Amino acid sequence: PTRLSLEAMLAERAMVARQDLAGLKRKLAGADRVLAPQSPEQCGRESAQAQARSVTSELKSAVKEAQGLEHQTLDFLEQLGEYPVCGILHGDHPVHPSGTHNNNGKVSVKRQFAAGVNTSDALTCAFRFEDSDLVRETALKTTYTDGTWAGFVQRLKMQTTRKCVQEKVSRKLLKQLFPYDPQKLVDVSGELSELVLGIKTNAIASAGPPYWRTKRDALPDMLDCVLPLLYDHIVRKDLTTLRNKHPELFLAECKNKTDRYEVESLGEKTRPYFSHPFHLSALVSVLSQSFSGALKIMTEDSTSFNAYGFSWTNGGAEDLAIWARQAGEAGKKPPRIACYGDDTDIYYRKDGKLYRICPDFKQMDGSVDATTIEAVVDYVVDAHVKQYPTARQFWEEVGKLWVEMATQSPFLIDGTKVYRKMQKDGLMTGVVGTTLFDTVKSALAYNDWADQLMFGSLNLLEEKYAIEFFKNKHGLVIKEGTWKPALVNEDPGFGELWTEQKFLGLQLKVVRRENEKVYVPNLPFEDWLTMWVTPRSKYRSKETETMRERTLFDRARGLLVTGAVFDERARGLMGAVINSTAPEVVCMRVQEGGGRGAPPAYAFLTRDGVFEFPISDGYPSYDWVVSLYSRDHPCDMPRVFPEAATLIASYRKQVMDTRVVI
Amino acid sequence: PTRLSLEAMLAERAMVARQDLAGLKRKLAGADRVLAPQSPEQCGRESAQAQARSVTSELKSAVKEAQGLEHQTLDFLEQLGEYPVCGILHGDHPVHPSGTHNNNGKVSVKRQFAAGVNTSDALTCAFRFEDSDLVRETALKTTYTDGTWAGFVQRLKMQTTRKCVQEKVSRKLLKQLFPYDPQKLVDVSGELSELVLGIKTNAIASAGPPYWRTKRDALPDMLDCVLPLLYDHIVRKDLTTLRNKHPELFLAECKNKTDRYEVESLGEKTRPYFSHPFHLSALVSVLSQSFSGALKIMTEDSTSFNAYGFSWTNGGAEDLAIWARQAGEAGKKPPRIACYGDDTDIYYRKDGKLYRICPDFKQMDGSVDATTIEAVVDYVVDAHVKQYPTARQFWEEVGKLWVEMATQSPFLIDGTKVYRKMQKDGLMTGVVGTTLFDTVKSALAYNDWADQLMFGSLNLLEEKYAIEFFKNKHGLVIKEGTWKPALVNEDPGFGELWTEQKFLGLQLKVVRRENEKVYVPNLPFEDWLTMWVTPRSKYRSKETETMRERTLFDRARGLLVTGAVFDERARGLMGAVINSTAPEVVCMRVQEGGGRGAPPAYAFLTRDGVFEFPISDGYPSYDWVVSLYSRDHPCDMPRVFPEAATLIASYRKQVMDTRVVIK
Ligand SMILES: [Lu+3]
Ligand SMILES: [Lu+3]
Repeated sequence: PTRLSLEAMLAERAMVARQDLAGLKRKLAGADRVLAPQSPEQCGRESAQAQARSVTSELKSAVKEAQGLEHQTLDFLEQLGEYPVCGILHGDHPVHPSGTHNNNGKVSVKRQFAAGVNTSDALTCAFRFEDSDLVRETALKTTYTDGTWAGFVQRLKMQTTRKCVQEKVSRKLLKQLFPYDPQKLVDVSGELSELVLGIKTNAIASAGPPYWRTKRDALPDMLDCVLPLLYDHIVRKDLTTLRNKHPELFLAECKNKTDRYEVESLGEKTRPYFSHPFHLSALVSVLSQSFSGALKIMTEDSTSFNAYGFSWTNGGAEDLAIWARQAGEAGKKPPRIACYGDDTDIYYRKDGKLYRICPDFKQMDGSVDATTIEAVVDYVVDAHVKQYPTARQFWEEVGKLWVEMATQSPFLIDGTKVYRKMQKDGLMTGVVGTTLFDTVKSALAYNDWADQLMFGSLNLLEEKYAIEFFKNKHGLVIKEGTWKPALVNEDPGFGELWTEQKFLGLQLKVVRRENEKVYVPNLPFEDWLTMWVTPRSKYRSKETETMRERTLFDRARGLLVTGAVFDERARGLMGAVINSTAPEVVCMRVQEGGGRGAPPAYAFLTRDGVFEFPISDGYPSYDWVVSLYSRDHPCDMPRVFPEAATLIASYRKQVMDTRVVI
Repeated sequence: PTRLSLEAMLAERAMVARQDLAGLKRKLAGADRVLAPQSPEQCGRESAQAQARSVTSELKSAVKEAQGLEHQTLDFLEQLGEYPVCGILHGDHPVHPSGTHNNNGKVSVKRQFAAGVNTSDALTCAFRFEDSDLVRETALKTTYTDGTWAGFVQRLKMQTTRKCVQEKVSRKLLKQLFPYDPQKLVDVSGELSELVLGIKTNAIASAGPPYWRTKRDALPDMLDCVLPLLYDHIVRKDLTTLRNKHPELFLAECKNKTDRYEVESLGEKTRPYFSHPFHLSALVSVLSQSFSGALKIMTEDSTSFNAYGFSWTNGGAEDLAIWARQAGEAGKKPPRIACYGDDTDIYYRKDGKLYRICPDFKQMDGSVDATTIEAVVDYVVDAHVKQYPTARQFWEEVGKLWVEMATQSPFLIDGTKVYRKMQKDGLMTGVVGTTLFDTVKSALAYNDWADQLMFGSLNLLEEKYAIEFFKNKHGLVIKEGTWKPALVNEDPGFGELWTEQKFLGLQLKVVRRENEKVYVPNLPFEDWLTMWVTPRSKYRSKETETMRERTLFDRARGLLVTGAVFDERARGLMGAVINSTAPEVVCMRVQEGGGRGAPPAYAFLTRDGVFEFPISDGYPSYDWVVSLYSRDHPCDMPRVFPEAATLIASYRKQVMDTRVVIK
């Protein structure tokens, strides 16, 4: 009687079983568990939480004080009038949801500066498996918060009133610094709906005005209502009429970015970003995302300054080293320069010796000139149009909107007053293409820096003159103390570092796989600990104690994969967290990661950004994590409970050989 | 940002949308619907419902009375004692559940003859769109019931006490009549757990004793405890010890089969079958299923008598015709004989003209001799051992268990008394390989029938001498009136039939597609109508009104695919049901068919029985069904609501050309 195989029955049985924790607990009672390397227990649960709770209160006290500070006035921004709420309807309901973002018919919004900080669950784990003096110091240094009004306004002022230097950039120069594969460019000559449906974005992210919902809840309304309307006005050159009738259709929202902030500067620093209308962002994302997918990176073309698209896993970390060594003698041969937004990696040789530099830009978004922004939008639009000339007219018009969004969009801050930057200079952070805009601006400066080296200006290898140079000739602010070129260990031994410097937030280290060197990311334990005790997520009301224990497990796997596994103390910490996780929590059915578990928070592991754990009940072992960064990857992810898929099915392994003699 | 494409978001949005009937009805309020050809409404909703209940009540009354009849005694079966309940444990529970099949320590089981019949749902639809006199007359003829104590004991006695004729069969003849492909044989040389986990079965089916639960709920106990225990006593040749300590591990249960039955013969016909212990049936299923997966069929090898594995779709119906035409002159050239269980199709030529014969056996299981059973088991075991000799002894030991289960396997009927068939002859229906055993028995007989035609015995073409032949030489009972050779239409025109005869329960018919001929299955409206108004499912109170209405939709698609679409009246009745189905029910999310919808009941559409609909919200059109039975590229299944996927996600696509000139 055929229907469903026995193996399928067991599988179907297990899937049902791991949805019942209480039952899952009994099924894994005496199950052979594989413990991961962990740190020894330092104190009990009670003390660990009490100490962790004490730190959190002291952090809220600091945040509370800073948030009480008076903030500067917004008289540095052009003040437009008040915008009326969009009366557009999508059949039965209005595109602008009634009862939200409305003040007597005028569009409104309210900035959120909460006192709440973190969950402190991860902090309890730290106090439990590490020295307290070290844990408390690290925890009190940084915190996850909404920031402060004072820091928000001050930071907004800085990136909207800075004197910029217009760049001398041409298509010839951009084709040289940022080469791409025309064949990888998306066919923009196709129908618009298909193109837009192809762009990727965060479903939870705000749709901006006039939707005031998630991009998921507002997707339909913008797709067969707002988009069509926008399109018809674009082709008829009648954008101005649509702007006057529905001002909110082009309104942006200036927001304070909740993030990890230094506690001793919460009152003078809170990064602002701009959230544009879904239909505008999604439309340009057709070009922006198309172009990034065609862009060659530093390790694919040694003439390219582009690091935007670089990833560590799959030999990627080794690629950096192999490419970095191509650096020539300062003054005689060209250096190696990789640009990834505000982040940059510089290599040069002095007397044959390889040196590395990892400078920081002090809020370079306020240094991005309109000439560079507009020259990039042209480079992108011209690239597509040069490939599919049948649609030149339309996308050139889109480039105009793209430039407006990046520099001169009207936005709300707090309340009902609408604002706008006095000057076109300065990049409005958050706009589609922010990473590219920063990269090109950064690359053009360093490309100039390289040219000066050839004249023999080897004094530009020094912080003093470097800082002076980037400020006068490019208007970029190199943070003092970040220009410290270090001698590079070109052939690291087992366990040795490339340099103690960072790129994309990580160090380059060499480890032993099996008689072979593997290049992998690494960080000091203090840095791993800082990220751990400072999860980017505030206390949610309905997050049960179970889903909370699972978050520790998933965050622990993530950090290990990012490189925490290559540090002793950090490895042990995540190891202690994983081993202290209940069996039913390790083998439960999770939703994140397509059921395979939430992926690492780090965004530069794979170029497509998509990292997926093999199984949800597996722990990151040293041999498995190394295989992610090696060019081979001949390794499966080990299970915390070997022989668990059977136990969940209420049966156990048993070999019954049919070859036996009777 | 970048988490997932917008196209993906609409997909997720569409997924949750098809899980809310209220919202789903709302979105599909004024959507465009492609209506299937239907019969006009014959009478109102209340009137159709009134006539339906009245009929089902008659059928209940008929079944209730038939169940009150007295049945014969079980004196014809060997009288064994009582078996003790198996007190084997798994950890937190015993293999034999507490307070279930137990009577003061002794194994027990009660036979179920309830007076529940049908549901009246499909029948109400029939009265609504069809002739009252026809629907009434058709529905009153048969019902889906448990049967009766009388017909159950009668049919059991007949198949357990018939005088059989031992077949002269050898491995040589079996290779000649049943050729297979050694490469397609499962490597039973490596491990048992992996092999046993390879066999497929019904999860809702009883695991038998001592589990007394569904195979799904007893699987863990069977695999992790009982099976390993059985293995040890097999390798040590100590099965006689395990029998005398845990008799229930070898005990079977004789059950009455709930099914469609003729009402006027409820007291005479209720087919019995045997359900062996899970660990046994699964163990032998390894060899059985492996062999049928490697078996050649008539249309793949002319010398083969095998029809076990034949399917209709994908040119199957035309394959049968192309194979049948090869039949030679009776006496001179060999005929064309295909055997599938007790069902058999025969073709021969008399003065050039082709004739077809579709005879019926009377409970063939009672006629299956023990020698044929042994010969078949040895044939299957030898085939696997010839391929993988490194495990010969083990599976040969299994062949011993296989033969036992098919003949001398002890069993319970009702109460607590253990019975057994006194003779090794007669096949215990239900045993793994029942289809194969019947097929081989039928082939050995017809193969001999074929040889007699060569000896000049052309009188065996006549029913009078055919019946006498199968009886005297093979103990096979040909049901009188079923041996009636019909002149075959070798090249049927558009809309014409192969013959009015049935094979595998369907007729062979030729239909038109543009200009080419297509061979497809077919039945009279009366036969489609009988299957429709007689669903093989009893009334279940824990089944909502939405579930019932969805089932009408599914069964309507299933019959159309099976061939109801090629009958004008049947096509119209099924179309009426589909069109009368609520949009929220059509585009609803279903669980059956892996989310694609419940597959057709007919299990001879494809070789592996699995027919999967492309979509759950589509309807079987004439064009789509025909492409299923043809050999080339089945068309896309037409959606009931062509604008469905869009309207669900609250989306309406609008062409925006990027290649447009700007003002
Ligand atoms: Lu200390
Ligand atoms: Lu009439």
